[PDB]
Amino acid sequence: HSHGLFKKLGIPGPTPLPFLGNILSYHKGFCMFDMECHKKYGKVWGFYDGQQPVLAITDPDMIKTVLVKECYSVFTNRRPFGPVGFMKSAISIAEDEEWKRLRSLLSPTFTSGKLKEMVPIIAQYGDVLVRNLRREAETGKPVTLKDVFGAYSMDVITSTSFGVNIDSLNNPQDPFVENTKKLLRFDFLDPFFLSITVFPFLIPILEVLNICVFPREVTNFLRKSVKRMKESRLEDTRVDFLQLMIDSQNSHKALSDLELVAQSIIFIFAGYETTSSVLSFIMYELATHPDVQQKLQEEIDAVLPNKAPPTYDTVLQMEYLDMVVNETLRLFPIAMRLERVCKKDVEINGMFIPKGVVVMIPSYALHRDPKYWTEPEKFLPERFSKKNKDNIDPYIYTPFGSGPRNCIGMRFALMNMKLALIRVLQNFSFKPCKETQIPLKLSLGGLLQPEKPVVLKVESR
Ligand code: HEM
Ligand SMILES: O=C(Cc1ccccc1Cl)Nc1cc(C(F)(F)F)ccc1-n1ccnc1
Repeated sequence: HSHGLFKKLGIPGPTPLPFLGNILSYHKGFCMFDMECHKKYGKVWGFYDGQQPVLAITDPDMIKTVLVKECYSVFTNRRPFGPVGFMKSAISIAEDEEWKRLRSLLSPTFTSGKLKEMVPIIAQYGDVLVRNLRREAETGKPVTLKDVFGAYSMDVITSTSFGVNIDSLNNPQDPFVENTKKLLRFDFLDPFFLSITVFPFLIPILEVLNICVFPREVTNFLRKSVKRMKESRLEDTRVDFLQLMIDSQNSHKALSDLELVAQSIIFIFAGYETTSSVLSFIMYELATHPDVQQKLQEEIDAVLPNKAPPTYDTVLQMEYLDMVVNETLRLFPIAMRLERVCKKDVEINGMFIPKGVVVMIPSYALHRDPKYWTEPEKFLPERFSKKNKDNIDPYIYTPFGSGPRNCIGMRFALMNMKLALIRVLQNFSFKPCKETQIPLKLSLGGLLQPEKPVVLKVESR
């Protein structure tokens, strides 16, 4: 019924099929589909996810208008993605006045001052990582980076969100470690999410059946655990994401007990695989380019002599490490996309955007577009050198998004990732094993993950 919207506005795009739109074009994934449409349609094109029209914009000025300028007025919320249950109070899922209240009451939790107080806690499990890394290195066999980084990210999440101190690699039995290990990213091209994308009318049916997109067993366990910790913390009468929220609940509007639980889980969901996935991507690019690995290891030793422990100020000093992280995020933006919902009829940069249309920014396509990048398929971390760090457009390179709805944990994630990278590199060096796919291929699903898990030879330095 709504498949003729983009034709009447003179907007190019793939011709849609009845009842499906262009979901069949997802056979290569969102990343490949967006890049092909960028080459075959220019700067602005459109497509349909079932009956939902999606407009893709690549003009940096338009991206600025959608994400920053007209964010509060028009482009405020993301598209609904399925039955959420009580998790509708999550900040990433909240909409309109609920989101603005929640972000205002949660912004101080991610301050630079509070982050400097969280560095020592994250540093403790960096030493835990190298201990398990040494045993894996002494074996003489290749090591999958997803598991060692997942154990590290899980350890950081448990100690930052709560007061739980666990070695996940050697103790995969605590209830925190078990349930949280199932908090993986959403494959939006799997049979379930594909079915709800074509059948959005089934989302309310799933909600009334108490069928939540998140595992119900994990959510109920975590909610009860917070209730146990909230009472136990009172009996003990701190640097915790929970404690910072508790210190805000007692002193816009207030924050509810169920809201605090919902935001606590979303932090785990936002950090478990995302941190580990980027860490695996970073180490793979260092192994195949040892010149970058050598210079980064030399820079780490210069700022931190004699294998010194990292500090908040020292992490921000290391420049080449920031270049490695940024360039890897350019090649692999694990979000792959940025989406906003147009809540009203509006014209942006001389273009009419009707209400209800989802506006999408192809982060992966822009990050590998030749117009803004030279040899985009190569791992050249020098693109972000201080002299060359200004030529890049901040709205073509959006790994953490932009505007008031960007990643609220960008500073925490960058510090957590960099703290791990300093410790592992100054003690270990990584070489490509035989099982490593030198031309590593990306998965064809809804996740920006490699086709095969990255395996790399590891040795003591
Ligand atoms: C490597 C790790 C991470 C990456 C690459 C990443 C990237 C992103 C991206 C691309 C967005 C979308 C922003 C946009 O729509 O404009 C986002 C949103 C968000 N992220 Fe992250 N993120 C990471 C980790 C985290 C962590 C660990 C937390 C929590 C402690 C977090 C909290 C959030 C929140 C709350 C939002 C939604 C903000 C809003 O709705 O106002 N992120 N992130
Ligand atoms: O916004 C993203 C985009 C993204 C970012 C990185 C990797 C993959 C992806 Cl797809 N994901 C996300 C979604 C939700 C929810 F509840 F709406 F489903 C909650 C939290 C996050 N999140 C992840 C990282 N930081 C925040």
